[PDB]
Amino acid sequence: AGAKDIRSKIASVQNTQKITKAMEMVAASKMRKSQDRMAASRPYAETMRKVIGHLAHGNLEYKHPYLEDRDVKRVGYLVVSTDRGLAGGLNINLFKKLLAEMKTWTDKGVQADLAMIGSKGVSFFNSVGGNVVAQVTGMGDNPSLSELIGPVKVMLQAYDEGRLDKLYIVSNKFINTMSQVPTISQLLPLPASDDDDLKHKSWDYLYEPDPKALLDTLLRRYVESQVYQGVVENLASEQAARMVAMKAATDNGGSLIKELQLVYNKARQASITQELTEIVSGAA
Amino acid sequence: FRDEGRDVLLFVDNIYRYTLAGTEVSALLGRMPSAVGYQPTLAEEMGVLQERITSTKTGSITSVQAVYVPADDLTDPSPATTFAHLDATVVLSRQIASLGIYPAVDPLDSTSRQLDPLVVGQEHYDTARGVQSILQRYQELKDIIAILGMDELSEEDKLVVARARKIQRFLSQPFFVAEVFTGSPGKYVSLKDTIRGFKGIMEGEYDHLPEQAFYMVGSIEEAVEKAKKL
Amino acid sequence: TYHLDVVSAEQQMFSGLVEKIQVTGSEGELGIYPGHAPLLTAIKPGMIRIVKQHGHEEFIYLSGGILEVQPGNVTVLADTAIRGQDLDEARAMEAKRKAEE
Amino acid sequence: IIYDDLSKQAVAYRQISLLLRRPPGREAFPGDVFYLHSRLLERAARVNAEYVEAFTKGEVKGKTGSLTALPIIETQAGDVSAFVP
Repeated sequence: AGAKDIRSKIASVQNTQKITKAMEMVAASKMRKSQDRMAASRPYAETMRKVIGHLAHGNLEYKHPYLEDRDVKRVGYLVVSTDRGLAGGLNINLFKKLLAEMKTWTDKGVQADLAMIGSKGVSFFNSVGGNVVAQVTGMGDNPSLSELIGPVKVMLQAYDEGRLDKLYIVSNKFINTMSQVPTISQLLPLPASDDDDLKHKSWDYLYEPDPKALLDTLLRRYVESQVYQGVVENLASEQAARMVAMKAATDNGGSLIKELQLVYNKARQASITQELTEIVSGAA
Repeated sequence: FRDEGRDVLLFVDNIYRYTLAGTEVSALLGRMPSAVGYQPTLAEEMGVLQERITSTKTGSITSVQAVYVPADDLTDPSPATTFAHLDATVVLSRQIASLGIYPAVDPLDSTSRQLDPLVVGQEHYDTARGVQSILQRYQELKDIIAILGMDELSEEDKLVVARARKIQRFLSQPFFVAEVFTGSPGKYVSLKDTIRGFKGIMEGEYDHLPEQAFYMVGSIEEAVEKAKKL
Repeated sequence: TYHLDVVSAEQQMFSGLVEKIQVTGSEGELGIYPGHAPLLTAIKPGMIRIVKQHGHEEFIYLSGGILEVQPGNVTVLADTAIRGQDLDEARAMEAKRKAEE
Repeated sequence: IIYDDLSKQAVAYRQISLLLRRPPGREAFPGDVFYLHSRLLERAARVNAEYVEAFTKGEVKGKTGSLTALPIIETQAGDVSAFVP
């Protein structure tokens, strides 16, 4: 009813466009805040990687399950995902890349299972029916490491006891503001390339109580730090993907309003033209 | 006046009211109305006025006409008939007047169909096409600056922003009739002076002056005098 | 003097030059002084306390962590909690039943 | 002066015009419906001291006079594009 409702419909789209125009700026600010948090986490992990390098590849060379090579009979992943919608295809892209590798090990007859961060991943993989052993959800902004100790400890327990022989983290990477990429990278066993030194392990550390407890706890903390950092970097990628999705929603809404207006002006003009034909015809 | 051999301006203070007065007269005469209810003679009544405003071997009348759009509907018969007769459109906006820029003419929505290589020549055409492309780009980068900030902006993109602020200010001018507001004496700028000035800034000579050296100045030869003391 | 960091995977807690610390070691209480030979320990829950340059006194509570020492550097890799409860395995128990139900 | 519902005055003048069989315009209002409101509202004016002096034959000299008008219009449904509005 162009005289009546097309008029309101335009108002509803105009209001919707004004809102999404604002959400693009919210997302672009949260992306900045997450980007600072992302950078702070890198120096703790990079320091800890230096310590395990010094003890692992030091002149006396130690042995540990999380560090040593093992052949594969079961493979494990843990996966990060959003608790909120919008953000384009970000989750689905990562999930289909995960299914591609999960199918690759399945073709090798290698059993797989998943640990899960975020309720989108919970829902998709229950819909697939892939084995999910652990879950955490509802972090929002400001996620905390304390939550994530749960998920890693049961994956750690699985890996050490043989139930798992490889473990990977599945997450998106914040290349920059404009581009983000879904990636999978290994946690257990420790994949990192060897390194070499003289001063380190020549001016060797006094150990307390002993160098074995300090290798065990240190590895436990390192892989924990690796998945905290992946969680933060995926969160930065969520805000970036939402910022872009709100740009499209704002331009799409602006494209619809103008087509609804050309349609309305036709109805506005036609009804004037009809009713004057009636008034003049009725003045017989 | 034109028959005396002068060139003349005719100001029409609302061409829309000429149209509506014809609708009122023809309804009182009781002719059959037309689409949207206008008079059936609408296109001839516009043509009878507009075709007398032309350039004769003796001299010419040029016209500046205030236009009103009946519902902001540009397809309505009164706009649609009027637009067929206009050669140029000048849009004044309060957003530019908020910048204190006067005259408050929007350079991106104002148009002329004389602005073509075969009429104004290639130097003018390229200069105005340049300014339009720079001011269009700056209005894009204002979104990036706002949503993300100046860190995002490259060293080439900073150069178009720095030039667009200079171009935008150099569009301002003091009018002889405005002197009681500005307290600066009015300036008249010849076409060759303005083309050369904007051609200047776009080619990146005068890049080094402060952006306030261009505001309200006049022609570009006076901007180098202003920058020497500003 | 030496340069103390206090850091966690979430955050830098402190950074600055320090004349001495007292810090609660794995086997007992410990003090670190300039040029002390390289040292590694876990640290207990409790206070680490510091004097910055000019001997200005500062106390930080830590849930735990690892202390290490190098020529010119002390770094404490603190963490949020003991983690030794491991009661968060229970949090994985409903991850299963909610998938089966 | 406050004119309440000038839109009601226009409806009255339309009724008179249609009963007097005068040709209809848009929305059935007569051709001179603009002339009805325009000549009414243009009377609201401020007049200079020399007009007041001339009209009163000089018994009032230093004063301007004015009439201020607040007409009311009722838009049927947030439509300011109707004819009378």
